[PDB]
Amino acid sequence: QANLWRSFLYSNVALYLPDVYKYTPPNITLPTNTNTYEYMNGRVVSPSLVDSYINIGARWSLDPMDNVNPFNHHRNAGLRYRSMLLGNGRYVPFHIQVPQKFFAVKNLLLLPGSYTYEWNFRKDVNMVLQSSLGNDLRTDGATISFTSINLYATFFPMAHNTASTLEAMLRNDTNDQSFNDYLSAANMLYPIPANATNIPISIPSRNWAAFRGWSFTRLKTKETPSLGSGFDPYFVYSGSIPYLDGTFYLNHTFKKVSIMFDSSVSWPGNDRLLSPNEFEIKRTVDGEGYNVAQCNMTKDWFLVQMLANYNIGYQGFYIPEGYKDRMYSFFRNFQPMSRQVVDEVNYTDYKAVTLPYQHNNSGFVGYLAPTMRQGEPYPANYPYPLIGTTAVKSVTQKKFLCDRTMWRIPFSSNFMSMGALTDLGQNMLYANSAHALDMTFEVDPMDEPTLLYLLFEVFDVVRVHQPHRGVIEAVYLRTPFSA
Amino acid sequence: DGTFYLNHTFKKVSIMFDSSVSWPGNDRLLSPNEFEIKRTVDGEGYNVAQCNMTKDWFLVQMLANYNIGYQGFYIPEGYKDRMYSFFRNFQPMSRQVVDEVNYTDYKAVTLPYQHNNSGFVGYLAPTMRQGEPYPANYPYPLIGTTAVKSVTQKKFLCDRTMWRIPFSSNFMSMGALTDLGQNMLYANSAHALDMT
Amino acid sequence: VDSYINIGARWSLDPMDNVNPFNHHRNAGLRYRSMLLGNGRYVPFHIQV
Amino acid sequence: LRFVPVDREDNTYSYKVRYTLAVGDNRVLDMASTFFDIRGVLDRGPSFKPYSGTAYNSLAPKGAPNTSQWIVTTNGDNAVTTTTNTFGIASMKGDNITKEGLQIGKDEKPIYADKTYQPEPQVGEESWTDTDGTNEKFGGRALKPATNMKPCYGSFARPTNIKGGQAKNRKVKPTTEGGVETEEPDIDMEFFDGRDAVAGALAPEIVLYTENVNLETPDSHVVYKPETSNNSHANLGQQAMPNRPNYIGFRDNFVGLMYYNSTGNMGVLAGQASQLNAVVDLQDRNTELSYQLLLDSLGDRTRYFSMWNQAVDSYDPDVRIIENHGIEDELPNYC
Amino acid sequence: TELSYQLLLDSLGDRTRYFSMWNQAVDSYDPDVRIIENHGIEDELPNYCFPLNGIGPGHTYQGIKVKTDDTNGWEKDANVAPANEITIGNNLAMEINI
Amino acid sequence: FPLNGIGPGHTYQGIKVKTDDTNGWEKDANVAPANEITIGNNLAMEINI
Repeated sequence: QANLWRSFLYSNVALYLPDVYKYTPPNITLPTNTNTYEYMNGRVVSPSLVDSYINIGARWSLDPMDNVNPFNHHRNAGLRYRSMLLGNGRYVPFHIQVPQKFFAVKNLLLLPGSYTYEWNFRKDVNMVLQSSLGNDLRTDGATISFTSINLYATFFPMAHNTASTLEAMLRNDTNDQSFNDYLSAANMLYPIPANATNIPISIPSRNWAAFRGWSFTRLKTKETPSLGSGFDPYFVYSGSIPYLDGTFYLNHTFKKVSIMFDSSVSWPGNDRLLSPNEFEIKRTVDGEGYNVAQCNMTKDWFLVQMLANYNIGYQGFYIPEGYKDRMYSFFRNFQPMSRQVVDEVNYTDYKAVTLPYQHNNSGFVGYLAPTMRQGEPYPANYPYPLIGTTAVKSVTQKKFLCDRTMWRIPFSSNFMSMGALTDLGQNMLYANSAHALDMTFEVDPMDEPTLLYLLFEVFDVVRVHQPHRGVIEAVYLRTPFSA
Repeated sequence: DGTFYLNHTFKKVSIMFDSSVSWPGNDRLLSPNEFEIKRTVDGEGYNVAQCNMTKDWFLVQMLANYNIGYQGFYIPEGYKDRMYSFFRNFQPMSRQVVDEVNYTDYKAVTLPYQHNNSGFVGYLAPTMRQGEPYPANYPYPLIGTTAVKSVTQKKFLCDRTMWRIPFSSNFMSMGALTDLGQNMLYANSAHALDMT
Repeated sequence: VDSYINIGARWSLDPMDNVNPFNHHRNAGLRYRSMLLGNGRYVPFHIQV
Repeated sequence: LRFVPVDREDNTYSYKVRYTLAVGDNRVLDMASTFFDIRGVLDRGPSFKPYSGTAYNSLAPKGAPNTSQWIVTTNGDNAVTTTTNTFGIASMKGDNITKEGLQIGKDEKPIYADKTYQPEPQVGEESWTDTDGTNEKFGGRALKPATNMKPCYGSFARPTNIKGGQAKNRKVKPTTEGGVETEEPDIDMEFFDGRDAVAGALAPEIVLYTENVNLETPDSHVVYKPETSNNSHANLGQQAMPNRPNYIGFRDNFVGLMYYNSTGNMGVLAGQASQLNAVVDLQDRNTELSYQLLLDSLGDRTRYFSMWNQAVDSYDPDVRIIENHGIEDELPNYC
Repeated sequence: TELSYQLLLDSLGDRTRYFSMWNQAVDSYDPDVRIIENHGIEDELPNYCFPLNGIGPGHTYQGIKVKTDDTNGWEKDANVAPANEITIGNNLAMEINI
Repeated sequence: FPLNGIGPGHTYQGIKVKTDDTNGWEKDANVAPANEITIGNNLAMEINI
């Protein structure tokens, strides 16, 4: 049982630690490119970093693991299934059917006539292919070549009379098909420099009609490619792109959100929160009494998220029914965690033993490497017993994880989704006046460049008209932030 | 008991009425006169689902079971996808195997002459270990810098289910009494049906 | 059928393809119905049909 | 109904395709029912490894070497390369050895081991009650010092005959009569005796068939090797680890195979009566994310559809957050 | 008739639940046995089995202390046992791939 | 299995055929006097996992 547990812990955690925690074994020369598969296969992580006793008896995710993408794993069922679908060989001729995804023409009912249909396809391997390690596939010899691309279309064998009536009835001005994009948000990307914790943004004066709220999450510039460039020469990452597939994993890194309108008034103000002027997402070190769920999240943020998602919070808190708790929802992925660690300051007999000086399982494990056994059977000095008659003084740590989800701040008076057109969306002051919106975020600093994804919830609609044979006219309207 | 496990063994189905006319004919399929269930070795372009099944057969099965196929393809809701249904048990599979013809250094080593894990496993039997630690000759590496030439194989499995060919003009279960069931020609005329 | 058989592939064995898969001891229903009677060779039963 | 492209263009990173979507009279077409069929070739690369562990000698100890030889140079007063330092096991049992190797049967006439495949590394004694001390005759195979020392774990050498023999061919057979060289396998026979074997009691007891193979480790790397040189006694104990897994395949819902939200690569859908394009697209929009959230909303996202590569990305919940329940190990286990 | 009942009772209810009254336990197979998922083997870490006493067989050793006389050599120490069993190097072990 | 694959071995010296009038066996001298090679099968212990 100990061996099975150690194998699990190593193969699923230790090899995925950041490269700062690994070393190059001697007599071995490794490529200078840190994005190469050879480099990642040649580095050695000490097994004692994540051992069988790591946070014994605790529900706790590792802090270094917390900022690492969890979908770049071989436990990814979807990725391994899609890998096995092609086959087990390096060389494969493929045959796939790709859908249409544009919101205007993915459900349009096309009428009789002759049209020209055209589209572009990518040949970049770092975009069309996904790997569990995230290594640069451009430099590792991946190649994709298209032989023939065809378009298939099926028709309902409708009776000719009913069909003719259908086109007759569908070419009028009142029978224009209308479609909208599901996300229905204008996407804004803002840089966060390395180790920067404060990111203020500014939007100049504009009409704020039809605003359904905000949505925001953090990203990684190494992972997110440049948008609109037919080929991005700085993309060296072949893993999950959260910007495109929705696998967000850095929501917990936020501290507080501040909203200012016209640089003077605060939203929502009106003393609607315990911290009236900002949105305290999490409040660590403190704890005067404004935390919930046995984690570090604040009461106001929990109430706001619950009201925004499931309309729950004004009449008690309860588990939402499953058909609203979808995979990309909030309550599905909210995971409070807590653990105890030794008290450095107050424990009189505390010593800070470093990793090369800790012996546990000594004589039956390797020394700083997944190698042969070496040593003596001797009593351990690691870790500190947090239970028993001789337990040590401890201090509690709290945090939370919330993946594949977007923080949401709705633009409604009571934070409840009564309708698509929010109440303040049709408010007089935001009907005709112009206001410039100021935001200031607070985040946990990280040693890599990051991007603050912002979604300005809007209405993105298109009205497509086909008055005669072979004629299509589409009228677009985005409100607000118009094109 | 309904535990059917040999549905994939079919190749094509041909329907003839009065020994002259074909059902459904009217050029309703890519292969108008027969029903090509699967098309191996070939592959001019009439396969789907990354397996060897043909497009027409997939469309027919989907329309017969879930009324899906005329307005896009999607996963049916669970309360129609019962255990003995089609989409529940349809399992496309694919694999790569070594290229016998084109790999210049290919040898056909038989089972008694293949050693892998030699010295730590038995020889052709679940018995004690015997042998020497030696490099293996089996199998052929299909990955890595020294991967071998390969050829892809495709097939599919579909258990505890019945192939269905409905007697309707548009292969859709609009009602228990099919449209052609109450058709004049099949109302009073007599026809002898030939299948192959 | 060894540890390397179709390594890294989703593939059922071709000889296995024409063999009845429900004649297996992994059959949950069959083993449940076997255990319902008992574990012994001799059993007096009592059923409702 | 299928449509063949009316024009096609290839660029360095883009594949331009143009069609003529002709909807017939008294018909309708649902654009949700249309898709593109793509057929092509993919070379995933040498970084691809859709499995964990090794496929060759998986059960071997990770420090265990093959039967292999090394050269001990040790030039003192003169250049005396000792050589033929051997280390391994011989597992086949024969009746006798005279000069031709391991006898493996009789027919009067004694049959001898065929050097091309015999002795088979996969065979040996059948039962544990060998009880062998009566001056037995044993044979085996070994690797000549010209092949690089490698751990047994992960070792592979391609077969060179139908019988499974992996020996290469030694092209150096120049006939002395001015004729072309002849191919033959580089398999040599070495004989060994015991410890005392003073003057006349010199009868061979182990016959090893040394050879050279195309040794390679295609899914593993060495994690411990003392000396940068090769073929040393210290190199018998190098330790090997399997290569990290790397599953490479198309993205979910073929995200990225088509161009979206790029003004320079914008798709065109227009009736030919006019030329105006009904598709207007902006760089501030995310089509892929919109489809992902939509198809989350309209259905369950754990089911898999192979047609659209509809297999959501996920992670093991026990790997993201670690449940350290301990280890139920009250009972001792023995071998 | 039997097939008709089987398909009917599939249609009217869920077929993974078990009812002992009618022997209502559907036949099935292990999905990992019909189609083989060869994910490989996670065996990066070596596993060992050790002797019952931790260390393997040892060797006999006698205590010796420094010489306080004019010659600073080594004489037999006599508060020490003549036969102390101590193993040098590493212990004995065998390897297994679980 | 043991860490080195095979178990403990035995010492062996190389010998080559005699090119002289007597076709016997003399000590070969490009060979090491102490080559450790195991005959039979290796050492192993059994366990029911």
